[PDB]
Amino acid sequence: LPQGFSALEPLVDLPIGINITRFQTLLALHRSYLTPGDSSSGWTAGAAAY
Amino acid sequence: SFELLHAPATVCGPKKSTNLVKNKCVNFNFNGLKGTGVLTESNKKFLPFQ
Ligand SMILES: *[C@@H]1O[C@H](CO)[C@@H](O)[C@H](O)[C@H]1NC(C)=O
Repeated sequence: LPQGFSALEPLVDLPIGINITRFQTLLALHRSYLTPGDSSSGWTAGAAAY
Repeated sequence: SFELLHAPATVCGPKKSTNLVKNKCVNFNFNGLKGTGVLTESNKKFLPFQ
C-alpha cells in the first residue's frame, strides 16, 4: 500500500435488507494449451494480490 | 395485491412537479428539505455525487 492519501466517493446504494455475516471473493482463471491438464489442474491464474 | 414487508419501499411514484422562480422569496421543497428564502445563481461547482 503506497504512503499516500485519497478519498473514496460513493458508487451504488442497494436497498437489500438481508443478514450478512461472511463473504468470499471470486477469481477468473485461464485454460490454454501451455497448461495441460483436466478441469482440476489444467489452468493458469496470473499475478494478482489483494 | 399489496405486500407489506420489513424493508424500505421501492415504488411510490409521487410525481407532481412545479415550475421554478428566481429572485423571489418563495417556499421551496427541492427533494424533501423545506425552507423559506430566495434563489439565485451560484459559481461554485459541486462534485458529481453532491
Ligand atoms: C436478521 O436480521 C433481522 C433484522 O430484520 C433480525 O431481526 C434478526 O434477528 C436477524 N437474525 C436472524 C433472523 O437470525
